[PDB]
Formats: sequence, C-alpha cells, structure tokens
Amino acid sequence: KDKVYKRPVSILVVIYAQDTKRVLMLQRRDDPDFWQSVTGSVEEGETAPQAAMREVKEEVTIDVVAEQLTLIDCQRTVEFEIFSHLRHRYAPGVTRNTESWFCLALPHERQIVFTEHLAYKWLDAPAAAALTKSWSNRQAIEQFVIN
Repeated sequence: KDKVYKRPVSILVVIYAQDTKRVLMLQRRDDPDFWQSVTGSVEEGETAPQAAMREVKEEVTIDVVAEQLTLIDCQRTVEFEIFSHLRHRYAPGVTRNTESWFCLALPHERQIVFTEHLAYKWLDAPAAAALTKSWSNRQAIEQFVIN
C-alpha cells in the first residue's frame, strides 16, 4: 500500500554537543531548504518518549538507551500549522501538528550516520536556530540549548 499518513502528534529532539554547544542540524529530503533537529510522528501504541528514542535511532543511528544518554523531556508541547507544501503526507483535513519537545546532549560532536536526511551540519546554536524553517525548532534551540 501507499505510505500510511503521518500522524499530527509528533516529537522533536534537539540534539546538541555538551562540550561545544553546537546543534546537530539535518537537511530534509522532502524540502531540501528545511534543516532541522530530529522530528517524527508518535505512532499508535507508543508514547512520546518512546517515539523520540525510536526516531533518534532511525534517523541518526544513536541509541539513547544503549549509550546510557539522558533523553531530556522538556515538558513543553506546542501546536503549529503544517507547512502547506508538506501537508500531503497527512490525512485529508489535517492542518495542525502537535509537537512535544525533548533534548539530547551528546558528550562530544561526532560524525553522524544519517538515513533519511540529505546531509548534516554541526552549528553554533544561534546559527542553527536562524537556519531552521521551523519556529518551534528555533524556539526549542533558544530555550534549551542557548538558554
């Protein structure tokens, strides 16, 4: 069958390096102008923290549980308008996405094995926040990386 619709309940994981404070930015394959932290749908049968862990593993091949890293629950949830040009992946009538925020500090920067994006960059947090098209991604970088 066709790829099932994305769910309008999602997670965001802001990955950064504790040592340099640079933020891991990833180039989307649907909109190559859209660089971002890790995002994805919370699927039926999983919780948001579980979705965050799965997506981090699937997208950037970092196993939070295996590395004994701390997946920080930001305890922030926002709602935003799905970008017009990306709405095609959601069910008919769906225009609003609800996103819950997490952060993940790696001890150092590392080379990244990415699977779903086109490219990655490690950027100073202001540069990262400035680059992303996502307002929520920007705000999460500002509040939980930059401070």
